[PDB]
Amino acid sequence: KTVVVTTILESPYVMMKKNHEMLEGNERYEGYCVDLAAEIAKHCGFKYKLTIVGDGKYGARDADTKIWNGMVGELVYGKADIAIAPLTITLVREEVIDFSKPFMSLGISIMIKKVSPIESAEDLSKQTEIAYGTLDSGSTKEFFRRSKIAVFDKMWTYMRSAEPSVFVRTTAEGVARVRKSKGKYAYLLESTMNEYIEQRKPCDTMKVGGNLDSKGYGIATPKGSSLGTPVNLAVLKLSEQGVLDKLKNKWWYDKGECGA
Amino acid sequence: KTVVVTTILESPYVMMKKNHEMLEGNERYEGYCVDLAAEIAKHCGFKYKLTIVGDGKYGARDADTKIWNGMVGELVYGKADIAIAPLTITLVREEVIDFSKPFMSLGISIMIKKPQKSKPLTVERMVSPIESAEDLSKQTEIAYGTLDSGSTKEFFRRSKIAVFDKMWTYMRSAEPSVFVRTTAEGVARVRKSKGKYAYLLESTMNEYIEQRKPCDTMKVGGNLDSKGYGIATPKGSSLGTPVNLAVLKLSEQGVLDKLKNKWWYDKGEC
Amino acid sequence: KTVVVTTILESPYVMMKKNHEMLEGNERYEGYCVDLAAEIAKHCGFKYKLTIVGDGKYGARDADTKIWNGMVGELVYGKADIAIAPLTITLVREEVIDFSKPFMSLGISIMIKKPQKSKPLTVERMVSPIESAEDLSKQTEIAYGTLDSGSTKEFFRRSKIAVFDKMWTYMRSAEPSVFVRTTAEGVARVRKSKGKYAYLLESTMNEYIEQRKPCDTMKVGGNLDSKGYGIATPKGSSLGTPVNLAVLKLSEQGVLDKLKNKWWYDKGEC
Amino acid sequence: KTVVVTTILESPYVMMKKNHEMLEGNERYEGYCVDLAAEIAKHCGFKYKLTIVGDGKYGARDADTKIWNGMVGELVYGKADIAIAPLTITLVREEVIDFSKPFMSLGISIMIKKVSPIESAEDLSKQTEIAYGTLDSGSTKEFFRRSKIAVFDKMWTYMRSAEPSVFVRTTAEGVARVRKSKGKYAYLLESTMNEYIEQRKPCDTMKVGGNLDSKGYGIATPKGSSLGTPVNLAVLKLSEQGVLDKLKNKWWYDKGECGA
Ligand SMILES: NS(=O)(=O)c1cc2c(cc1Cl)N[C@H]([C@H]1C[C@H]3C=C[C@@H]1C3)NS2(=O)=O
Ligand SMILES: NS(=O)(=O)c1cc2c(cc1Cl)N[C@H]([C@H]1C[C@H]3C=C[C@@H]1C3)NS2(=O)=O
Ligand SMILES: NS(=O)(=O)c1cc2c(cc1Cl)N[C@H]([C@H]1C[C@H]3C=C[C@@H]1C3)NS2(=O)=O
Ligand SMILES: NS(=O)(=O)c1cc2c(cc1Cl)N[C@H]([C@H]1C[C@H]3C=C[C@@H]1C3)NS2(=O)=O
Ligand SMILES: N[C@@H](CCC(=O)O)C(=O)O
Ligand SMILES: N[C@@H](CCC(=O)O)C(=O)O
Ligand SMILES: N[C@@H](CCC(=O)O)C(=O)O
Ligand SMILES: N[C@@H](CCC(=O)O)C(=O)O
Repeated sequence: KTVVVTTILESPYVMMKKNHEMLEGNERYEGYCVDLAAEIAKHCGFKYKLTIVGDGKYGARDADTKIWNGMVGELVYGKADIAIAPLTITLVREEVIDFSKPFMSLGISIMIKKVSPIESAEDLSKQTEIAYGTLDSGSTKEFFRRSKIAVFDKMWTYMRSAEPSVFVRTTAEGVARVRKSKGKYAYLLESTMNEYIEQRKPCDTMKVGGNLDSKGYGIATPKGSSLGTPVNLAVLKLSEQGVLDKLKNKWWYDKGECGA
Repeated sequence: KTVVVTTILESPYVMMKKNHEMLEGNERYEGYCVDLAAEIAKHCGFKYKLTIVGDGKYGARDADTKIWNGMVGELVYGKADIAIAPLTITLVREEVIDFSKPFMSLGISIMIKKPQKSKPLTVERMVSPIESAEDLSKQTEIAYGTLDSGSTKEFFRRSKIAVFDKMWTYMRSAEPSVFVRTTAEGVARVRKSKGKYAYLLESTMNEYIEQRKPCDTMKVGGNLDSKGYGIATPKGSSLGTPVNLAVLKLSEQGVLDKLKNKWWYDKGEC
Repeated sequence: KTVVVTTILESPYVMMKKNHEMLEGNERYEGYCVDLAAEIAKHCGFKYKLTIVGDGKYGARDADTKIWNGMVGELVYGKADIAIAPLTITLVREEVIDFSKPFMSLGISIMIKKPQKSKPLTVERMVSPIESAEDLSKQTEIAYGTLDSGSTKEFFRRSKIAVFDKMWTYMRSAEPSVFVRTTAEGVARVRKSKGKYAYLLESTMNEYIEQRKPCDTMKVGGNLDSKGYGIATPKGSSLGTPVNLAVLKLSEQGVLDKLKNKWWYDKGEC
Repeated sequence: KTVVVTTILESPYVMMKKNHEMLEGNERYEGYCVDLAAEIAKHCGFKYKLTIVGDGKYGARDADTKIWNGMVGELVYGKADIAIAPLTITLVREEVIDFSKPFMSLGISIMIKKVSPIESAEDLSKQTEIAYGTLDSGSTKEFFRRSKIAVFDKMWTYMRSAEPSVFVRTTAEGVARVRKSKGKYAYLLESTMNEYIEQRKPCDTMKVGGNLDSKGYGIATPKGSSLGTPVNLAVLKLSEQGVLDKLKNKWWYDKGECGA
């Protein structure tokens, strides 16, 4: 029996191969999530088929509709069996889907173009000269929306009352907006994506401040499924054996094309 | 019915209070873990009484008997209901007991005695003999050791990376014993061992000791791996889901961050 | 029964919101006074609707007709129940209407246009033409004025200190009118008047304007006196005691300084 | 009819002159509060008799007794008619006596022995090497006891669990303890007292940090007294005419016995 693996097109997690138009099947994708999925399948023993989620959204609940979109929606409704992707572990997701022990740690970073008049998030919040945005239907936007600290609440109040819309459709759009806004635009993305972007050509962006909090990426599976404990133990073995560290090193610092 | 919360005596998670000769109950102890238990009960209401393991061991397995001891040992054989203490999430433990999502992240580090200020324009710089685990593995002068019945001892026992394999091979036949029965014994052996002993321990404890008087020890290199701390619970329990959801609630609410900042860096001196 | 609250259009006390056209009710306005009224209602429960006085005057007793105008003017004749706005506690006002304890301290300052940086080793210095109120009184080049129907105009009218008496005597015979009908008119006269005009106004407004774009204005000297802002109430209304106790609660709970820090220094452009 | 005025032996508010053994009545006292009382009596038109409060207490409620002591207790129980003294306006006091509009602004300050390594209050809260205390039965200790902010609650928790007792009976004892503890002891006193102390021989103490809050000193009368509105209007007139400014200048800087 096949196993549908709903993923996202995120780099270096899943990529299009350099000659992917001559390849059909699982061979046409490469990345950290593909290698992770291969090791999960090898440890468990199931034949898997990588599929891309239909809408490039990780997943959230709509405004007064109670419908899950994206990969989480792909999982709740049974169209998907497992989600090996940069899926952030949260409360709202845990109430409807079950994660694994996180396989990669991360936080909320800040990305700007290359004196550093921003400093940490406090000085970022004090000044309205510089603009900043997040990814719609993500964990960072919902982190700010539900935040009860003063600084984060003021940040969220700014973000919702911004014209034109400051939220970006994809992280590629957000990075392009950081690059093309001559230092006026800032990005609140997950620190792992920030590092990968800051290590690649043309390498004109850099990360300031520490991460605002700390989270993890989990491997999702429908509630009550029989794939929960096996993938949990798979993640634990992969972390204890250094495989997860090795894959992050291969896909994050092995190439490392910039001067530093 | 009340539940028993098993906990180790380790700073700054749980330290016996100064005037604890006459306080009784949950008020005898203080630290990070007691605040975590307070917030856990605040999320979901339950009566809890703190307990400390008799052997004071974190948890591992006996050999040729296959017995769990320590905190995990008490949790396996029913004598505990929940272990709110810095218990590391591992493969062997996850099989027999359940874990919440980690409430704090960590990593194995190396502790050495802080070096002197090298005088030779008129600038003082830090000069250390160890900068990673590779050079600590190759050299045979500066000894090193771990905490008995911990997660790091098992980590080195079953690892396949060559440098960690050599480190374990050295540790297994070190006379006198390089292992320490407690965290404080290891740190004191570092302090008294005249810079001839390097201690392998979690980065949270290492940072905490580094930022407190007399602050003559420092953490070197980087973390050899990444792990976490969760609230354990025996297999087949009704507390697993409420505990995990409480962990997520506390993480998004930022209470864990405040607790760490106020028990690790806000009270630190020197 | 709901109470009506009289308030002036002043910054950062009550400013119409950016999208105030589509918003209606207490959501139209924002600033220090709005959330001060919010916390006042939270402490002692009542329903309130905000208003802005049609004359836009702070309140001063006219001659001949002996009629109060402005905020105090409408508060004398029962057109409001509580005035949450920067109303200055004076002698003439207190004998007619009641005040709470001051919720914010202030004092008369001088606003001048910020001079250009003096070129003269390679350091830039600031040389200002005014350093106190004495030199402002002596010279006859740099003109000065105040806000009509305010506490400052009365303060200079009623004072007996020799230097303040001279300042008032000069102000009364000033062609053209050195008096301004609003705070913004005075500050614009300062910014346009190319350093020939010095504005006398409260230090709270002066600091707030100094910290915003284009910050071409400077506050010189120290405070000429010391006064405060209280929540006014008509003489006889039972609201006076709850209002006073609410002021004390908010001050000791450290929220008045919080609102001041958030609306004055936190959003500091310059 | 005579008017009993309950004051407190505080400098420069009330002093015992220098040769008081040959003087009687109001003529054996000198200070800012004495001059203020003279101005009040002149404005209202009443003969007054200055009386030192029996115990050097400003006023508070006992622990689980609900009895007022000091000047506030002197007024509540009808033994006193008016209290011209450095009496801080608070919530608990306002519920039992009437305060006029404040006549002298002030706040909570820190004095230390003679750039400080602490300065602001957060640093003073972090470092436990250096001790600090307040005046018992005051408003500063009351301010810390009921404070709901994090830093001030931490300060109060430290202060109550201090051995030996860090609280002082008199501000004279507190200043002597700041001077005699070789820079190891800090003090939390009102800014006005701190300035008067720092402007006097031997000028060995200095004030650091900003004001923790801002308060005022009021003129107390018993609840429902006929002397409330007249003394209120007297304070307002005195402030509007510059008399309070002049008296503070006379008793705080006119002498100015220090090198600065
Ligand atoms: N260095 S890293 O970001 O690639 C990374 C991050 C993590 C790893 C392993 C690696 Cl290599 N394992 C942990 C897991 C291991 C056990 C303890 C926490 C979870 C369960 N999650 S993690 O702390 O998010
Ligand atoms: N800064 S810290 O060590 O107190 C800390 C550590 C961690 C936090 C949150 C904080 Cl504040 N969240 C994660 C949890 C939150 C959700 C995502 C990963 C797990 C489930 N565990 S963690 O990565 O171990
Ligand atoms: N920092 S500020 O100007 O917003 C400010 C100003 C003042 C505050 C409190 C604050 Cl936060 N409290 C006092 C009040 C408190 C008690 C003592 C004097 C009055 C009654 N009024 S005040 O001296 O005018
Ligand atoms: N400069 S000072 O401390 O001597 C000082 C302090 C103050 C003064 C007058 C002086 Cl001189 N008057 C005010 C009062 C006057 C009117 C406005 C606020 C109260 C009622 N109280 S105050 O703001 O606490
Ligand atoms: N991958 C994240 C969202 C991406 C982002 O926050 O930038 C998630 O699963 O929630
Ligand atoms: N925290 C570890 C113990 C520390 C160590 O072994 O270094 C555990 O859960 O076992
Ligand atoms: N607060 C002052 C207004 C400021 C001014 O008039 O200068 C008043 O009540 O009149
Ligand atoms: N004078 C203050 C107390 C003295 C002090 O706090 O230093 C009061 O009346 O509350």
